[PDB]
Amino acid sequence: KVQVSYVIRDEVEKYNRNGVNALQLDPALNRLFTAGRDSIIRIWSVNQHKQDPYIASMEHHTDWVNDIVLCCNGKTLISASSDTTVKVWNAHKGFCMSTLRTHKDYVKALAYAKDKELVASAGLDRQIFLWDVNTLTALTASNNTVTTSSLSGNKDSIYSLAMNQLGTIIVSGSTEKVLRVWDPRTCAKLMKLKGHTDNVKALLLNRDGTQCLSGSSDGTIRLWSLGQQRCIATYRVHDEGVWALQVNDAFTHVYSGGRDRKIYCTDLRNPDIRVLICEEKAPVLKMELDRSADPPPAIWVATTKSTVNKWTLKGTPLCTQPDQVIKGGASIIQCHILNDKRHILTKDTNNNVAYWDVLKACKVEDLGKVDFEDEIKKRFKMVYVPNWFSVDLKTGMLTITLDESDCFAAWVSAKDAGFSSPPKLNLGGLLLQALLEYWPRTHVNPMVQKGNGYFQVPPHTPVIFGEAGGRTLFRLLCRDSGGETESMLLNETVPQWVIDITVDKNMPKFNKIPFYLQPHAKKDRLSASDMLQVRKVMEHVYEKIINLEDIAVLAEEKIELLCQDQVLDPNMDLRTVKHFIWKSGGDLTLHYRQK
Amino acid sequence: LVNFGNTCYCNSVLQALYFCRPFREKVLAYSLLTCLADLFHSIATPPKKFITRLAHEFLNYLLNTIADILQEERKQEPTWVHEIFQGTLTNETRCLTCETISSKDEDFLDLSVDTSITHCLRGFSNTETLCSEYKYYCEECRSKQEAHKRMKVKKLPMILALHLKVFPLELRLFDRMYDLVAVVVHCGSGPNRGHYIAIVKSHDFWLLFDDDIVEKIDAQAIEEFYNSESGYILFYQSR
Ligand SMILES: [Zn+2]
Repeated sequence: KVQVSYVIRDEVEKYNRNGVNALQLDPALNRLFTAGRDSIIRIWSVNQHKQDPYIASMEHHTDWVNDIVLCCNGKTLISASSDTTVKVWNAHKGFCMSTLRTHKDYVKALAYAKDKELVASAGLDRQIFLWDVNTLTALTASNNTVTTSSLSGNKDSIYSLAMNQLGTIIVSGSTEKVLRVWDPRTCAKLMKLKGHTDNVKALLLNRDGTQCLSGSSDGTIRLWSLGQQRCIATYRVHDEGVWALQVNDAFTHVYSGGRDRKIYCTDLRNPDIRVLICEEKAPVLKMELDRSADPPPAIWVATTKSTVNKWTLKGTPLCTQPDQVIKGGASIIQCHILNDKRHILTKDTNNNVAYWDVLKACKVEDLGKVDFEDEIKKRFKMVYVPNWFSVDLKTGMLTITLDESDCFAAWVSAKDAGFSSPPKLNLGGLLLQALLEYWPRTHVNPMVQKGNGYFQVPPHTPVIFGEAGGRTLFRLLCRDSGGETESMLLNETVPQWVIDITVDKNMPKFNKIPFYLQPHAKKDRLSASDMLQVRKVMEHVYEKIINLEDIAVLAEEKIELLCQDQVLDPNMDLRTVKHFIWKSGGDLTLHYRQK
Repeated sequence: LVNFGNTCYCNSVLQALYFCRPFREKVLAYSLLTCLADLFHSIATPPKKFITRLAHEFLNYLLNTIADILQEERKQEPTWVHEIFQGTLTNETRCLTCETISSKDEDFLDLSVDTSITHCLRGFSNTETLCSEYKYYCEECRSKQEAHKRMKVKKLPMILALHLKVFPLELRLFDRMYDLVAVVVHCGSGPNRGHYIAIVKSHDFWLLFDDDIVEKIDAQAIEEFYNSESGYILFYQSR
């Protein structure tokens, strides 16, 4: 079942708008890749030279980017996302080449065997796929054939995954707590390493796949001998879960980080000698060693914050301030939909408050650090408009989702919607038309209209067609629909319930409210538009019941309307009356009175 | 036309409840409640016809209806149903992404669990993984994530009405000892197989209600001879 969504944002989001899940460092180009919870992958220059380390954004994913792996000497990036896909990128030019769709839930982890250019992917669906990288990059629009290889045995959701450099061993970590080991060449099961009492989010193998390091939410790091199939050491240097591991080339020192924010370098042969490298400002999600020199000179660190810190390594914390800092942006952490179902108030991590227009897909004004709830109450308007969208803050930006069940639920008058009133508009229907305004197939004359005639969304707006619960089907920017590739993919992906409105120019159904009308202090059965104003009922009564210049005026002068014993405002619509005043059950009941 | 459920089940619940002395005393000293009152008066002044004097699971329906009755005629004027049966449980939910634990307390008149009875109630129970199409919305992650849900009892009731959907005569919750006083069970075999039965504590021996006949049975004929529609019910009174 297909939903339409779109993201309200600027054309360029230079900075991460949420935390960072994974990191990759290209030593030949001095480039750092960050995989964002904001769904964007970004390339940075790590020269302490440049004042602006930003290089490019890599934009295709629909949800958290959980993992990335640089392959083929920095030529190729492979990404894993909560949108259930694995994507193949040209890492030099920064564009998406292929999308693998074999996963059925969040893809959580990637693994890489450099000597075979072999990668593997794993996620919450308990599947592990193995991919030859040169086979994936060779994919074209004609050579469209792909074949798979997978591992079985995982009884639970996979959170981590590692291969050795030789591609002879692969291990997964999961909420099953057990580590599962296979031969990636044959997919044969090798062993089960038992010992952890919680999830395992961090795994490393030495180069010839004879030892393994696991970091676990039980707070321990464990060293494993694969020849003995057992744990040969347990290190307890953290207070909470270990989420991230790095190791030196000699597989003799382990760098660890996790929820307690502390980062340690521990000697594996002699645990008691360990060094507190730093305490980060937020739980550590991933770390990437600078490997310019043996004793690595620095470590890059990803946290739940949008900023990314490089910490220097020259040996009570070793470091107190990061050595380099890649700046991040604010996340939208709180959201309020106003009663007009048209505007939104936000608060972000900097405690800045903004006011937005969902319909025009844009910001209206920045309000700075005013009180958020006092600001809500200040903009309160007594009006009811049926719910017609949903908002989510998972990327740290505003993402709006439309569903067939209620997308067309909200008819409002053009005047109350703030448009020229020289006339009833359906909000969801106007938006769909703005989102698909550049799609030529929508350029239709109902006996030529392009767009909806009241507003546009910004041309750079991402428009997403996905399945409820997970799978993105197709994503483009609003302005790109006229493309030949885009029009083809739209025809294949746009559900008939959107076509109905955007192509056929068909009106959605109206909504009516049944109500009773009876004297205050003879019960009639009526029905009217949910947007009908109280005045019209007053006129009704004046004309056809208590009926002993303008009629609206005389009606207003003679007839008083009540609901739940409150005198009603002639400008209020039935919808609003029922929502704010009708406090009873069964049909709305209005009482009429001679003034 | 409304269905209260299986006849024998409902009768067995009613019988078990009569041998919850504090519930018995307070109804005797007292709708659905007035009928329950008259029925218990009769018994104190035929078992198969108990429910007739009066399908959602009957016990929970019954206690809550009395709770609502007593809460309402309290409003016009700690209802006694609450002081006898009300306990408090806590539902822990742990996001597996941020590993933050959030807690929510809930009142209960009866308690369902899906290890041992003693190990359950003393530790955690009803462990459940939220995943796939039913992930947890985490307020820390602001998105759907996998979660581990589990239940711990916060406040033990005077009488613990336990739904199991191997039972000990005494329960040690150390700080509180509980004695088994009633059982509602659907026997697989034994001379009472076929339908729901009530087994109750009376003074210092055990009675068994089967259809219309009350019969004494020896202690530990109980766990020597006792597959179900609504599981089985254990009533524990604290000492
Ligand atoms: Zn969370």
